[PDB]
Amino acid sequence: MANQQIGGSTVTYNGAIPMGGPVAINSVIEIAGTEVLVDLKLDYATGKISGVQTLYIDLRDFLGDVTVTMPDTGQRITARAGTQGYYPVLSTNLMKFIVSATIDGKFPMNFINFPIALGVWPSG
Amino acid sequence: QQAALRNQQAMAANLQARQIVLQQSYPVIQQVETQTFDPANRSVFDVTPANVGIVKGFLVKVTAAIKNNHATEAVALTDFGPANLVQRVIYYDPDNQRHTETSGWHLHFVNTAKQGAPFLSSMVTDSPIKYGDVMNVIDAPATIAAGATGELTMYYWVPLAYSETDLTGAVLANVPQSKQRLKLEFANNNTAFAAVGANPLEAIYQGAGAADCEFEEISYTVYQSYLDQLPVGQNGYILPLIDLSTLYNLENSAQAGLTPNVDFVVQYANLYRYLSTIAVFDNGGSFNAGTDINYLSQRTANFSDTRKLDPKTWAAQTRRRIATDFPKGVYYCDNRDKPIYTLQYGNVGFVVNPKTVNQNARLLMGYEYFTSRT
Amino acid sequence: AQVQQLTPAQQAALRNQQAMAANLQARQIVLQQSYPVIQQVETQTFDPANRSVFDVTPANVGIVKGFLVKVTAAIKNNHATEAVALTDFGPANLVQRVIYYDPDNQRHTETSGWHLHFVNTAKQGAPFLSSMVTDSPIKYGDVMNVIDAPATIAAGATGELTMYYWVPLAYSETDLTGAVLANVPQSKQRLKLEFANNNTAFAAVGANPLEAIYQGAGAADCEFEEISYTVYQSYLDQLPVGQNGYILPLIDLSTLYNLENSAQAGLTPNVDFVVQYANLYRYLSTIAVFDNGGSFNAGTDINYLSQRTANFSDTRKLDPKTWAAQTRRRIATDFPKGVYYCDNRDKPIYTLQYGNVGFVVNPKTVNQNARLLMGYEYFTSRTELVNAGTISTT
Amino acid sequence: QLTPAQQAALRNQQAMAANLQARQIVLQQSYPVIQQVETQTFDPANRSVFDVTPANVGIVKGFLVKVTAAIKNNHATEAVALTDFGPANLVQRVIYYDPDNQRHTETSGWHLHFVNTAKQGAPFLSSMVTDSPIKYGDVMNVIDAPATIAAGATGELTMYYWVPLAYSETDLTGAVLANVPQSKQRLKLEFANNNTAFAAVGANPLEAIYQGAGAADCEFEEISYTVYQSYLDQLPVGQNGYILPLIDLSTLYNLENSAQAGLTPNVDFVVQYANLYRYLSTIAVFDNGGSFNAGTDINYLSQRTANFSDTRKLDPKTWAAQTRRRIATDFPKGVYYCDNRDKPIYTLQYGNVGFVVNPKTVNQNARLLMGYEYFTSRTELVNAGTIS
Amino acid sequence: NAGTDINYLSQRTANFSDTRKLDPKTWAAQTRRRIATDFPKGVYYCDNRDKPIYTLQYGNVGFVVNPKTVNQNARLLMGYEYFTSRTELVNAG
Amino acid sequence: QVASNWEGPPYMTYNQPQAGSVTLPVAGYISSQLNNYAESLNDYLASQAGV
Repeated sequence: MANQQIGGSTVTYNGAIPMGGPVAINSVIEIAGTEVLVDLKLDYATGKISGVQTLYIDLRDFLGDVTVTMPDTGQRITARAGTQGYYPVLSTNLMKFIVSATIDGKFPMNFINFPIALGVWPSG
Repeated sequence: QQAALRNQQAMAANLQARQIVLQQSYPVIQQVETQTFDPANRSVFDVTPANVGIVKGFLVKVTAAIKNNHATEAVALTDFGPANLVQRVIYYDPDNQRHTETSGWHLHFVNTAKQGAPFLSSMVTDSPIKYGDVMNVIDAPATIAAGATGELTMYYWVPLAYSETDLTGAVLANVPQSKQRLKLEFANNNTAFAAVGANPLEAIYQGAGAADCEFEEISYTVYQSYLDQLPVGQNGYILPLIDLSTLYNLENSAQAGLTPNVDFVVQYANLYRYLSTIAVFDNGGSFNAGTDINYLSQRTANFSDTRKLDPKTWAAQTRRRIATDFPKGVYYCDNRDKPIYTLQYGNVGFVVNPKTVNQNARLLMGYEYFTSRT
Repeated sequence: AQVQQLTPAQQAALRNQQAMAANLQARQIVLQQSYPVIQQVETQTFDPANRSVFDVTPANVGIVKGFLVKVTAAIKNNHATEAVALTDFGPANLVQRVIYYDPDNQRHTETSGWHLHFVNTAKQGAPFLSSMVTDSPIKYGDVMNVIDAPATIAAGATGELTMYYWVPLAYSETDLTGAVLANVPQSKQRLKLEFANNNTAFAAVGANPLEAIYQGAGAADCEFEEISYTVYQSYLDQLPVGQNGYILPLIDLSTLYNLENSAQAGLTPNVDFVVQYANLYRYLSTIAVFDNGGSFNAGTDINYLSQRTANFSDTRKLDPKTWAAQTRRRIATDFPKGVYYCDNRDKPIYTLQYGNVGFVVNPKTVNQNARLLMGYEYFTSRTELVNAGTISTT
Repeated sequence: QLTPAQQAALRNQQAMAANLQARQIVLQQSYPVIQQVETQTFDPANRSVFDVTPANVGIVKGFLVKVTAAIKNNHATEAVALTDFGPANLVQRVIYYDPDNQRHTETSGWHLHFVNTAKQGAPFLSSMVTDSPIKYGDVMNVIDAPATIAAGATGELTMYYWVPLAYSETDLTGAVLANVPQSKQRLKLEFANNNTAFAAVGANPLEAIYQGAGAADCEFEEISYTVYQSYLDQLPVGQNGYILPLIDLSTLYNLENSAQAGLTPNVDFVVQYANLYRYLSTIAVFDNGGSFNAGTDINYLSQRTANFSDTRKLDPKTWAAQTRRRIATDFPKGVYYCDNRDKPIYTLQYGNVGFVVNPKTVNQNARLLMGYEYFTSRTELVNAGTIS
Repeated sequence: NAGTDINYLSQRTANFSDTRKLDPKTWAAQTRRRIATDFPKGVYYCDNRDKPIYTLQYGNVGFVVNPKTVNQNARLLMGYEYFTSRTELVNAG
Repeated sequence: QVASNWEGPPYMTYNQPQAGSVTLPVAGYISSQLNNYAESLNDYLASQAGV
């Protein structure tokens, strides 16, 4: 009882409305070769999308799970097997993403940049 | 234009105040944190610096105690070596603004590029007085045999100001509710030991016995260099105002989609004034000394090239800057005499025309640039 | 005047002060509003048994700063049992001569390849385009082999040389003295390049290895195969056109930055052998090679080296080790065996009479065909550069 | 106006502006001359202390001292080997005196070599080892010494010493005006003899040159020295006479060394910066009772101020990392350098400054050998308001 | 010690310019003109009776000892002899 | 002989940006300036014709 902690990690995020537009990015992922890295730092610097705020992950025909990881945060949003969904993410000005799965697959993925509340199409 | 005289009169008042701070204040370097950990538990740590004076950089000392637990086989050091001990460094301003978000091997190469020599290395001389490798400031064994234990050490300079005499990019950390921050990620047991046939890019050791290599400890120590005892006047502090308004940043990236004998252009961002460029042609877990690149260039917006050179002639330009060659696959482009602003002269890009492209081949791009609100 | 003949305040009075205030104002306008470009202009692969002298036409673009010459060579040995070994100058003897004529048909730089290599060494502060050995575990060092040559070509083996030459026109990247304007529809501007033959690049045991590349017992059968070369022009683009044409530094583009070389003879032991600096040049560096009859020694055949002046006799007069200690401050090593360097960059020799400043070698043992191979580096100016004409198409 | 503290600050600002103006007139109009003043070959078995009279010409900037030596090992079977300081111990002491009896430099042999290294950015007069196929390298053997003199062999040594009067070639601070009629200047030189340059196995090899099991039979054969004087001539003449930097020539650039003892394990050992100098560098040599270690016997080196506050306090490997940023190598085993050239230590700005070493291991007869490098001027000390 | 651990003794004005900088044998030669003998080992006398040392600013004249051999717990004992005026006269009666 | 719009020879200075000139504006920007747009065209054509 009452064990204090030593180290936490404070970090800034994207949570407001862009003065550009609502802009999403289709980045269909090919796995069964490795883990997949997505780097959108080039788009942030060259005048495009300001920061990923929501994910749309579409796993309808896939048999396993899909994990997306932010490296500045360590958040590990894991979409489930036969479900589609909107997921708000904690992501920084670094838009780097580590996409993984279990075995195989092709996944439509949308890096949304505007807030959409969470939902998952089948539940259970 | 009448507006180009006030922005040169504001530079004259700024440079008058820079030479007041650098001449009438005290350079301090003090230890802010030290910690020893096991990387199986955690490897990402946050360092709270001291909020005093004008901060102009951090010196990070990382040690390690890698042990090879294999039965009969050994591992050997990679080309990047102990520079992959810090996987990432992120710095945050007192106003929580991100300055530098590069990796470890790129931070070492800008440290090499800003010195004119490999960073904190001792050059071999003919002298009979015993100079040389005495203290082992940067040190790692070449091989670690089965059952052995190698001691590593490595130093990083995380810059805020551009140099010691040029206070551009420096941070004034005398603010009340300061959010100054220095993130650090370190190599755990999954990113530092690669098997044979793997990608030795972020690894430290590689060999037939990397499946049983592990860390015993990683210790880090952070030192903050800053300027204390700032000149105070009647109206307050005397400061180089548009020197502390400018950032000096270090970023890295990773591009893909390389095709043989096709130019691959990476565009420069229009808001930055780029000072250097580092391109690492990672040809699918294989690194080559220029024998897989036709040419490298810096092409402008129309189609005009400015330095379209063979990979041996590209290396000849870096040998009159850092007096040696970067490791194989690493290519450096210097623009310090005239920075790539790419807002006052078109849209400049960086071109690599490859000769051979393997599967999962990528191009890592490290940048170094100024940033303000002009 | 006590030491120098013209005492820099009263040699500034021999120049127009209103014309050099306008000249420095035009140089900083050019360096602010231009862009450094380096372009490949000419490439050719040849066999030197047929042709060895080449005129290279550089591009008529911007204000030219210099040329980067990459020379690659392949050498066959073709002996039965003997091998050859690299000489002291080595791969720097791949270019035997280099001549540049400007758009005004005025000769700028005329020297050999060994003397061009040493001025490239002396202006860097280190051996030219070399990689130092360090203790770092990160794999720096010799990765790309910019300047590279094998040390020994065995009996029936092939060696590959690579050598880079910087042919300077402008003095530095900031001082644009000696640069030429080439932004013209046509010009009388060329770059003459003499290369190593099969006669001059291989020397037998006993012969003078001065212009040679390899020397050994199996040097009679050594052949070249290909001496492919590449020329890179380095210039400043997008010149700041103001009123009445290009804004140009007129005194800077009319001054020549030259790199002549010579060969003096007539040395006798234990007396001074003076080589006179010429009249009305602004000397910046002197390089002396003591060719002692096909043999080159590490200082052990010189009593002292010196720089002499008519009044105020010796300005420096040092041992061969003390002369080499002044060189180790500048290039962080010393030059090859027999080469002696003298720096005059902060106080250039400009002496208004002929033999007023001289360079002295006092030898102590002199062979039969002994000579001094001088190499100079200087500013001179014979022309004036009034402003030019435009088109105005009807 | 009207207050002698700010009336003196106004004329010190005018005298400093006229000094920097007169300096760059001198460095533009003068000519650098280097000429030999003395050469002598001797035997250390007879005499080993020499005094050299430099010429009173121009503005003297410093002295280049070449020292050549020959050493025979007369042992039957045993060889000797170089120490870590090596041929820098050929000279034991360099003393220079003004024409007004003002002591400029009193280094040892090794301390003058390390300041020459730290003011170059590389080991002094060495040659870097490069990959070039053109035969650069070690051709002339400017500083040379054999690593081993076998039993019955002979070894030739060569060593160079820059004795600085002026600070640098662009800063004429510490230079001696000598074109006026005055007394003669004095350059004393104590050399190594057959008692100080050979140490037995176990003796303190601090000021030795060779050490080994055959050092009892080793001896010198000859020591030659040549002194060259580097000075400026054709000084510019204005309407009032010579144009001279008047507070650069009346400032002294000095190179003392010293020592202290009494070190306790895990206890901070302070060496105070005593006088009112402007200290530019500091060399600490931890002679741990004849043993020299690479930082494993020191907890931390530091520099304190008046309110006990460390302005740098680093690990011995971090102290050496700041050394590698300047001279691109490490100083020899046991030598610790401290650069203060951008902000010189001055014990009138922020109070009394000290130099701290916290040792981990201490052997018997352990001491801390210091070497200073500083500026000295005349302190003007006006009264401010009240006298009581 | 009888002068064998001191390089020189001096009296400099503005921490720069010495006025009597002598080695310990010439320093003892100036006191043999004063007391016709030598003070004991370690004792060094300096006579300023003809012109007394009188500054208006602190430390504008100093006494210098440049030693040669310094042991641990070495200290320098300084005895003074001086005149001091009072702020007023002494109220005779 | 001076001209208030002469920027130098017009075949050499027509595409040349001015001295400071970080980013150039457009010469006109009903929605924006109209008679300043027409006088920015007359001043350019007077530069190409020399009074």
